[PDB]
Amino acid sequence: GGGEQCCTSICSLYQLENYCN
Amino acid sequence: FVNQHLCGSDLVEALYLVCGERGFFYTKPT
Repeated sequence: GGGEQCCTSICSLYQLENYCN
Repeated sequence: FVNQHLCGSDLVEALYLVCGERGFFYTKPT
Protein backbone atom coordinates (compact mmCIF):
# COMPACT_ATOMS: atom_id res chain seq x y z
CA GLY A 1 0.00 0.00 0.00
CA GLY A 2 2.79 2.51 0.45
CA GLY A 3 4.40 3.76 3.69
CA GLU A 4 3.01 1.10 6.07
CA GLN A 5 4.38 0.19 9.52
CA CYS A 6 1.95 -2.22 11.24
CA CYS A 7 1.08 -4.31 8.16
CA THR A 8 3.91 -6.69 7.20
CA SER A 9 5.22 -6.25 10.76
CA ILE A 10 3.33 -6.33 14.09
CA CYS A 11 3.06 -3.47 16.60
CA SER A 12 0.94 -3.07 19.75
CA LEU A 13 -1.67 -0.67 21.09
CA TYR A 14 1.35 1.30 22.30
CA GLN A 15 2.78 2.13 18.88
CA LEU A 16 -0.82 2.94 17.99
CA GLU A 17 -0.94 5.29 20.99
CA ASN A 18 2.11 7.10 19.59
CA TYR A 19 -0.11 8.29 16.71
CA CYS A 20 -2.61 10.06 18.96
CA ASN A 21 -2.15 13.29 20.93
CA PHE B 1 -3.23 -7.50 21.85
CA VAL B 2 -3.06 -10.79 19.94
CA ASN B 3 -1.81 -11.17 16.36
CA GLN B 4 -3.03 -8.39 14.04
CA HIS B 5 -1.93 -6.95 10.67
CA LEU B 6 -3.37 -3.61 9.51
CA CYS B 7 -2.43 -2.03 6.16
CA GLY B 8 -4.03 1.41 5.67
CA SER B 9 -7.79 1.72 6.27
CA ASP B 10 -7.45 -1.05 8.88
CA LEU B 11 -4.51 0.87 10.38
CA VAL B 12 -6.58 4.01 10.95
CA GLU B 13 -9.39 1.85 12.31
CA ALA B 14 -6.88 0.89 15.01
CA LEU B 15 -5.81 4.54 15.38
CA TYR B 16 -9.42 5.68 15.76
CA LEU B 17 -10.00 2.95 18.39
CA VAL B 18 -6.71 3.54 20.25
CA CYS B 19 -6.87 7.34 20.65
CA GLY B 20 -10.65 7.61 21.16
CA GLU B 21 -10.63 10.99 22.94
CA ARG B 22 -6.96 11.60 23.84
CA GLY B 23 -6.85 12.89 20.25
CA PHE B 24 -5.56 11.30 17.02
CA PHE B 25 -3.37 12.21 14.02
CA TYR B 26 -2.30 10.70 10.68
CA THR B 27 -0.91 11.78 7.28
CA LYS B 28 -2.00 10.12 4.00
CA PRO B 29 -3.39 6.56 4.00
CA THR B 30 -2.46 3.82 1.50
